[PDB]
Amino acid sequence: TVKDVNPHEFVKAYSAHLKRSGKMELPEWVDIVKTARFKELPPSDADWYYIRAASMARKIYLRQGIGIGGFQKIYGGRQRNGSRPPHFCKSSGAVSRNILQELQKMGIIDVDPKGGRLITSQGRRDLDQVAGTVP
Amino acid sequence: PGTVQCFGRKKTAVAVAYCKPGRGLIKVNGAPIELIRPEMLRLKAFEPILLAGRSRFKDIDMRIRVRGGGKTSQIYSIRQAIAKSLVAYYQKYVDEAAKKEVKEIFARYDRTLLVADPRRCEPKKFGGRGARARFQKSYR
Amino acid sequence: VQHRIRITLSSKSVKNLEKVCSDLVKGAKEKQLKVKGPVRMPTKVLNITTRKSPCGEGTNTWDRFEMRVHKRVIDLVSSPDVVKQITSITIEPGVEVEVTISD
Amino acid sequence: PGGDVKLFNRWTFEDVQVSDISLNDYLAVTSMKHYTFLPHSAGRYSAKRFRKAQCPIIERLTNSLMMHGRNNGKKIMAVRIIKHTMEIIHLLTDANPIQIIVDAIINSGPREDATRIGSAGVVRRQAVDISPLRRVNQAIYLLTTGARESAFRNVKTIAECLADELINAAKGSSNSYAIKKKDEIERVAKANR
Amino acid sequence: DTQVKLAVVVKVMGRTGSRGQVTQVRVKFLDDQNRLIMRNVKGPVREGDILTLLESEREARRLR
Amino acid sequence: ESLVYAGVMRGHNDVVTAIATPIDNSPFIVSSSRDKSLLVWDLTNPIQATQDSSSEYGVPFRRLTGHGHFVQDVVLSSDGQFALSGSWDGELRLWDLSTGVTTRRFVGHEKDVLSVAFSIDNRQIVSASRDRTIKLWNTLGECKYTIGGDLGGGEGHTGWVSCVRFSPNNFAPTIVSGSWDRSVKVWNLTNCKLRCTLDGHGGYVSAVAVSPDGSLCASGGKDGVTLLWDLTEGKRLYSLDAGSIINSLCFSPNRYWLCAATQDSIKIWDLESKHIVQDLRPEVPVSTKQMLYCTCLSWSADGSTLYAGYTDGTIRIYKISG
Amino acid sequence: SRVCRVCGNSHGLIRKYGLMCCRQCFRSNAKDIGFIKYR
RNA sequence: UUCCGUUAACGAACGAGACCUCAGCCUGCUAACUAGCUAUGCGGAGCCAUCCCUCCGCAGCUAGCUUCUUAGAGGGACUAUG
Ligand SMILES: [Mg+2]
Ligand SMILES: [Mg+2]
Ligand SMILES: [Zn+2]
Repeated sequence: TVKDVNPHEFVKAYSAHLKRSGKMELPEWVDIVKTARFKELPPSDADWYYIRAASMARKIYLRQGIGIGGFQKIYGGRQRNGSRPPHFCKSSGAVSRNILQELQKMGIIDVDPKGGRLITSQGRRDLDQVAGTVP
Repeated sequence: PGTVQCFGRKKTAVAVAYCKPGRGLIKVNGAPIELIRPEMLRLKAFEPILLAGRSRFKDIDMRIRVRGGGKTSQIYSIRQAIAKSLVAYYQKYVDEAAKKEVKEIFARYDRTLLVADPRRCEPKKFGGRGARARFQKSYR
Repeated sequence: VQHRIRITLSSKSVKNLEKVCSDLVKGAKEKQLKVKGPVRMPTKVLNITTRKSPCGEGTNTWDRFEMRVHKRVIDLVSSPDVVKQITSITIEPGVEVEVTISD
Repeated sequence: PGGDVKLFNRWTFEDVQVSDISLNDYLAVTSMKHYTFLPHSAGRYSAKRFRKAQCPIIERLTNSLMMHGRNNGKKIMAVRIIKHTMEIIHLLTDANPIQIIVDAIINSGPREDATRIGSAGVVRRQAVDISPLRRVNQAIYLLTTGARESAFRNVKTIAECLADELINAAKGSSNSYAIKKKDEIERVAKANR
Repeated sequence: DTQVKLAVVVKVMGRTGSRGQVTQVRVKFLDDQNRLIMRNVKGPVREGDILTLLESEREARRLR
Repeated sequence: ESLVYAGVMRGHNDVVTAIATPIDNSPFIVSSSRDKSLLVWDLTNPIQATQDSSSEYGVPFRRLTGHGHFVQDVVLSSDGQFALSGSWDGELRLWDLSTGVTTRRFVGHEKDVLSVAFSIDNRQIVSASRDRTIKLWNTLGECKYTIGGDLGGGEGHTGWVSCVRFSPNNFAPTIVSGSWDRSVKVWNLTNCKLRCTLDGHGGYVSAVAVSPDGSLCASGGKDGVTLLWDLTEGKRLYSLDAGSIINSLCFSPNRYWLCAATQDSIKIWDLESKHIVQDLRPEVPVSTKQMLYCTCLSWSADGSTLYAGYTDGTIRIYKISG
Repeated sequence: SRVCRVCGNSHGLIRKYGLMCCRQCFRSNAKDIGFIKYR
């Protein structure tokens, strides 16, 4: 299944799935937002939203009940403060919330009582289907 | 009846290998051992399997849960997990002489597939930022 | 008639705590009660590092002060009166006895 | 020579010939105890004198790559560097790159040096011999420093700079940093013989 | 011309130099296993090392 | 004719402290050591006359690891597989040699334990200890009696007990205990009282023996002088002289022989003639410091082979001629 | 607006764990409070 | 200034050492639903698809459970053996 495929080629395969599998909405700020306070430029690849989606539905598929203030820590990283020492900074909550809301508006994941987000039965199904098709 | 559950330890990382009598399966945290993913230190996790041979594992499944430490320390802990788990399996279920065999192949290559490193991170002492280093001294 | 009684003990000294902790367990072993204990919880070390000098001259030398606090738990099934009969023996100084009723 | 364990599962440790009997005991490639898949063994050397004569030469060379502070502790990068160096070396010489490395180490070791000793009452520098272990030590030092100094402020990758350094030192050609430094140390030593 | 000769440290004698960085050893010539002479070596050395000599004639003196 | 040499097996890292052999499941020898393991050897009886008479008498089969300290003495179940072992951790353990797992555990000896022994019905278990007490156990590993204490408490010794064995007569079960207080006692399983005190040696005792027919009571120990006694009522028949220290003692199962390990070689007397007729030396005479003693011995069920376990984890096997 | 409970001084105050003592009064009374110098 | 020994000194007191804390070993002991592992059940998802196989979820009068975690009692090293 998903743990038998390398997580790089799998995310490439899934992020190609959501592309040619129907569609989802895409905000009217996707081309301008940096995805993190500490980032320097927006994501280099124009097809990053889908990557960020395919990489992100694998998080809920291997875990259970992850909020947004946990995804911000997931995709946060090192922030360099110029002449002061660098520290750890969290990414932006707007993209994190929006991709989950879209996965809801496709039925891959759903919000969870007791808080958090959980993979759906059908969302589990297509992830293992696509996993079956990765070299 | 074959089942043993043997651990391996490094700086702070610990791995634990649970064994069943299955077919060939080796999985660390649910993923195939083929995919432990600092890949430069990938032949290190495979060191025991090529040291014994896949054939010596034709009738066991290994579920290895690893935790703590860092990437290299977890790889070395897993190494020790395969090695000591195989030694214990041949100890308790196969034979006392053919575990001596595998022990000698494992311990001629490297003595720390079976014995863990007692090395730990030395504490820090005031007057410098480090165990041994001190603040730079100025006279004038 | 049988509840779930949890008795929690805290101390700064290991031995004075463990004497009382064994005494309670054995006093509840004579009554053929279900004693699920003692459960040991991670020692809490309260640490304060302070400069030895009062005036800030010389080599800067520090002393690290520490209080170790130990947390034991004993589990019982009884009525609160039988346990109050048991937890009424002579208690060494420094030991906290804080019996409650779990859900 | 029944030894089927190979570096990175590619390079056979059989058929590596050390010509210098002088350092043959201080290069660890010839015996079966010294064959390895990988040059990253968390070995507890340095604990005793002459222990690191047992450390595999490929590991010693890799250990000498992680230098100048911004590279301290970065061993996985150095192992990847050595991997690519070796692929390039066999993609140039079509020969076993362990032999090329060992020939370069042998060829890049000075055999004389000049230091200030006190004779009969007065100090001044005389020439002295170099022990085999310090010969190997200095050989690796020179090759690695040469490669690192080539790679600085250059579009050439440190792997390729290292590969060129090792092939040139294995040839013995007086164009690598290692050979020129070896010969200059030995000339300063001869001058004060 | 000179030819590099090959010798074996048969016993190690001591540590000379101002700062003790040089050892004094007695070497034995492998082709002529009768010529044993004193030399100074820089770097760690034990009994049994093989020393390469650019010239053979130079012979050290006690506590040099 | 005499005893002869076949080979030596090496399966224990530290000094072998006991061997036990079965009567009904014959080719299964078990030996204990200071290594907390408890090895069991399998016997196809190979002598590989291909490599300078390649030295191995057999191939190790199974280690019963699990004791927390040196294993001092072991014995086997008289009817099946079970084994019982005592160790320095103050415990007794019952092992099952068909699976390699422990099955029972005798907790309660307040200090170190030095000797174990089974019984005829296997319901009567004895443990001797550095506690300075003996304790009897059932097959369930629970208590029924404990003989010991000082003079007021009872007749227990004052030094440590060092060895205990049964009397193999079925109408009079007893137990004989040798002690570091330089005293042997005989007890009874009927009342856990003492029949007699067999006041012998001048140094500490480390060995006691009971005849296979339960008639006479060989005991050895410190001085090098072995004393044979009367099982019926406590009478010193005669004295034998070995010279050095004594650790292990045994009787041949049917032939009238007494064997001893005496720190310079194994000395076999005769009881047909109270005089030595066989000395057994280690094969390899290397000039290292004082050579391996033999620390323990045992005969087979048929007396066809005697086993000696020494201080280097080496066990050398001795056959008979014809 | 935050003083030593023992001397009413304003500098080097230890508010950790609720002590509210200055770094010198805490040293003078550390053993009485129960703070042991182990290492 | 540790000891052997020598010896107009003999016998002692501090300091060093011993000692205490932490880290290192223990499939041995005591346990643990505020730590978990194992098996079994139900739930999902894959699939020669019906079971089996793999990966997760969940609940307990599952443990002849305490290896991993926690913290107590001890054991272990003494230069012991060459
Ligand atoms: Mg930085
Ligand atoms: Mg460059
Ligand atoms: Zn104050």
